[PDB]
Amino acid sequence: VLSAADKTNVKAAWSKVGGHAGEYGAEALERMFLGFPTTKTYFPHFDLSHGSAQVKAHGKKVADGLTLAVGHLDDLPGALSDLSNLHAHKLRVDPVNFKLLSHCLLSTLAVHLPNDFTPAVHASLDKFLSSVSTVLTSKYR
Amino acid sequence: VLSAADKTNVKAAWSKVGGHAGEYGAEALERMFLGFPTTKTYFPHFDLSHGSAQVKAHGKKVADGLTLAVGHLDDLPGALSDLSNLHAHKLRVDPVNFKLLSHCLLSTLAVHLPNDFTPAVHASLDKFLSSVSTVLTSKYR
Amino acid sequence: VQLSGEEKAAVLALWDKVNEEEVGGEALGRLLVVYPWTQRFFDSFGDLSNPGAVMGNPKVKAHGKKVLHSFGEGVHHLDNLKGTFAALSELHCDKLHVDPENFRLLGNVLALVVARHFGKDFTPELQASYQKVVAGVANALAHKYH
Amino acid sequence: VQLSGEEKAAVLALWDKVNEEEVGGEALGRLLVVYPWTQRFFDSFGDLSNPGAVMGNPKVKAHGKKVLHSFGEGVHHLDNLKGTFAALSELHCDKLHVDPENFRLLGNVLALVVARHFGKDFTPELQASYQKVVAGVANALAHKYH
Ligand code: HEM
Ligand code: HEM
Ligand code: HEM
Ligand code: HEM
Repeated sequence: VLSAADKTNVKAAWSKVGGHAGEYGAEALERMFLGFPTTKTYFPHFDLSHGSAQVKAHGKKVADGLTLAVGHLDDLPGALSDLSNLHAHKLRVDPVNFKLLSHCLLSTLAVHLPNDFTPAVHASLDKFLSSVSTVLTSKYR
Repeated sequence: VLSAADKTNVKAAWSKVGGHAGEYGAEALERMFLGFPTTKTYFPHFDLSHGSAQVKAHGKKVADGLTLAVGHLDDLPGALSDLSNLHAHKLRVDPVNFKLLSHCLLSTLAVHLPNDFTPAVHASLDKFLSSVSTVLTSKYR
Repeated sequence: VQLSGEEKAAVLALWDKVNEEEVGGEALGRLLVVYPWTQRFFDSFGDLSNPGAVMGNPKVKAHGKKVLHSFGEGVHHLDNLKGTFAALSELHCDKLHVDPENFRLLGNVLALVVARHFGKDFTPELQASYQKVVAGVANALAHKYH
Repeated sequence: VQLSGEEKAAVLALWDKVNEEEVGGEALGRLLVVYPWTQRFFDSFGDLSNPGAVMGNPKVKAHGKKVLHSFGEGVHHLDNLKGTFAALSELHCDKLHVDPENFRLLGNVLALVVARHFGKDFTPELQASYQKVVAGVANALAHKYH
């Protein structure tokens, strides 16, 4: 699922990001907006452009979101009970775009972190981002 | 995940199928082969045609597979430990085609069972077929 | 997908006799029961919370019909689809806010409402030709999103 | 996808300077580390079991290169792709047994090896144009499977 080594590889990477979590998370939000047209649809209220403090404000409550996901990584289901009772009841964001955002966070990522985003790491970061994905996704049917 | 009602809706449906499990499962195998060209690729050894006792022989060890999945439905992980240590180590059948087979089993299904394949049922049958999917899929990364 | 002159006579022939009713609303009702996160574009209507009544539902049955009717202009123009659908592709983006994933989702369901209506008349042979059509429609509908 | 005359000058301009080496083998090695079920079409080679050595790996680095070189004929012929790729689409089916899902998987990885090579030079603006290309390639490659 997540090996010690997974829980680990993940920690190096989520502590390089530091106080840049929502700097990155907002520029991952953006590229999804960018790369997939399709997803901008769960966002008709938002000022989508390079400007959008609706996106950075938005893009903060996300990485705020994953910062605290690294920390409560043994019990991911419990840490995310609310923030997935939210994705399911209300937002009802289709479980497909999650993979597009994880790849927009993943890349992100790569760019601000070239040296430390080894590949035993692009693999643990992909496991974490999928699990997060799966938790958020759960309370559906 | 699976409500009492899920574990239930599922039982009516998997006991109508009866001694037709591998009659259906072989004609679900076939339509995947049929509908998706793509999947026939994890099968270059098999005589794919209407004939294939390689497909019915094959199509038996599958429904044999889901018959015993209805039964050990509390503990799906344990029942399927082997038959997913198999999908992961060896076969390494990409977690994508699982959704194409579930929809080829689902439809299947509909056809031999029109009256009893209500929709509170097409929804519990889809939950079961996805969970099965997820178990088989687990032992990957 | 440069389908037999033929599988048309069929993908057409099977279509003729979608008594366009029972059928559209069942695709409709089957979609908001099964993949329940599509009840999202649809509190525009009523009671979608126990399936006896999504089915039991008129606004759905009506919506149901309209989605299927507009699918049929597709079946009968399966050459240059992208064209037929262009305006509703254009409307389902800038007006409607539809997860274009929800299209691929409704074809998969249709090809199942269909599978159920025919039984033994809905083959292998035929399911391959409708899985050929459904995806065709979804991708003409899936178009002019920017 | 009727891309700016422009985003070409770019999707081309960025491409020029894929020192076609370090790069292809990293896409290569990154794919059998991350999505490990692709090590399947590849015990044709050696030691793929600890990533220090998939990377550490020559047959990969070679395979790596050949996949990227043949991607480049794509970039430079991005009009009528389906054509360029037609023979290898034809070869990757009847000869090769490749999960065409594994193509979409290698573009996603590429657009990440690329993202990493450029950093700040690999934008929003530019990632949208490569996510436009990668999928284009995967679908010309994804072709004549029957
Ligand atoms: C890493 C993945 C995910 C995480 C950690 C996550 C987390 C969050 C959080 C923390 C919020 C704010 C909750 C609040 O308002 O109190 C939120 C809101 C929201 N999210 Fe998610 N999310 C994820 C994926 C997705 C995806 C991929 C989309 C869309 C395709 C999406 C769409 C939305 C929307 C529409 C809102 C509403 C915010 C608003 O009113 O503008 N989310 N999410
Ligand atoms: C309901 C879904 C799944 C179940 C219950 C399941 C179950 C099984 C079982 C019981 C076997 C036989 C094990 C034996 O030889 O001792 C098997 C084999 C195999 N399966 Fe799966 N499977 C599932 C999905 C898939 C899918 C969708 C594919 C391909 C896309 C696939 C490809 C294979 C292959 C290639 C074999 C090897 C059999 C042979 O040597 O011919 N499976 N599976
Ligand atoms: C085969 C697929 C689709 C076809 C051909 C189709 C067709 C249509 C048509 C013709 C209309 C009428 C608009 C007008 O008067 O110009 C419509 C409306 C609409 N559609 Fe689609 N549709 C498809 C899929 C979807 C899906 C999957 C969703 C949602 C899951 C959806 C949501 C809507 C909504 C919300 C409306 C407006 C209903 C209202 O006024 O409240 N459609 N569709
Ligand atoms: C951009 C994607 C792809 C391109 C453009 C590409 C291109 C090529 C080319 C040009 C060859 C040489 C064949 C010849 O001599 O005619 C080749 C071989 C081959 N490819 Fe692909 N390829 C792609 C993706 C994939 C993927 C994703 C897989 C597996 C995951 C794969 C597996 C193979 C294998 C196994 C061979 C033969 C290697 C050997 O001789 O052992 N390819 N490819």
